[PDB]
Amino acid sequence: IVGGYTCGANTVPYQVSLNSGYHFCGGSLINSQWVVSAAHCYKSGIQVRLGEDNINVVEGNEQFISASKSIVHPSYNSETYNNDIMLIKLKSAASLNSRVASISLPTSCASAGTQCLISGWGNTKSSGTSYPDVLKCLKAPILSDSSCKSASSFIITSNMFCAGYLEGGKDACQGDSGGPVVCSGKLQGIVSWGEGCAQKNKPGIYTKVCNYVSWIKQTIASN
Ligand SMILES: N=C(N)NCCC[C@@H](NS(=O)(=O)Cc1ccccc1)C(=O)NCC(=O)NCc1ccc(C(=N)N)cc1
Ligand SMILES: [Ca+2]
Repeated sequence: IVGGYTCGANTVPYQVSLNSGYHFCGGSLINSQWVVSAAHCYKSGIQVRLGEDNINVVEGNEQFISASKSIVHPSYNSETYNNDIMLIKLKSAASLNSRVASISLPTSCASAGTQCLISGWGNTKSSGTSYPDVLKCLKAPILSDSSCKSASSFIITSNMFCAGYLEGGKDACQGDSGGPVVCSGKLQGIVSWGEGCAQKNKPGIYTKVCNYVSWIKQTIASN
């Protein structure tokens, strides 16, 4: 997250860290046994880390649980990032508490202008590199699709939306991948892509979760 702020320990209790020997992606806890992340975060041997603030210190509220199954969206396309969503089932159910909590799926899509919260442990600089140890947060509005589309030479599909700032300075970044965009208590977005970070005319592109609720519910019911 570039241009955000320190969230505060466990103030984003659905935020998870995906770890394969080191943090590599974010994700969102949607019930005690399931996490939503990005398909581009797919990796063999994922451990889900719940209740994290400082990802380099055991602070006392963590649950580490190995994935039993990863399910990348059937139609994920790695060249366009269309359908950039993945479900991860935990080997055992997380113990839900005030610091480890699930976030609701949306029932309707969110409208441009709505305020959302984006969070993660990704790069905090638009140029250069600094990876934070504690969770960072950014309040950011959903943008018009048209402006979203003008901002890129790459395809923006109906499964994507833009959120953030065209004037730069505030954005998600590498390492935030797979993490939540939560708007009015609903998981509306997943950190997907963007050209650099926090650059002028290159806001963030997010997977449009409201399009996937039937898939998420059916998959969870059958697995
Ligand atoms: N097919 C498309 N759409 N290609 C455009 C996006 C590719 C890539 N963008 S990028 O970070 O590497 C920027 C870039 C690098 C070299 C040359 C030009 C631009 C990218 O975003 N790849 C996936 C990735 O890196 N995701 C992590 C991520 C998370 C958040 C942001 C953000 N700014 N909000 C960006 C990237
Ligand atoms: Ca920790």
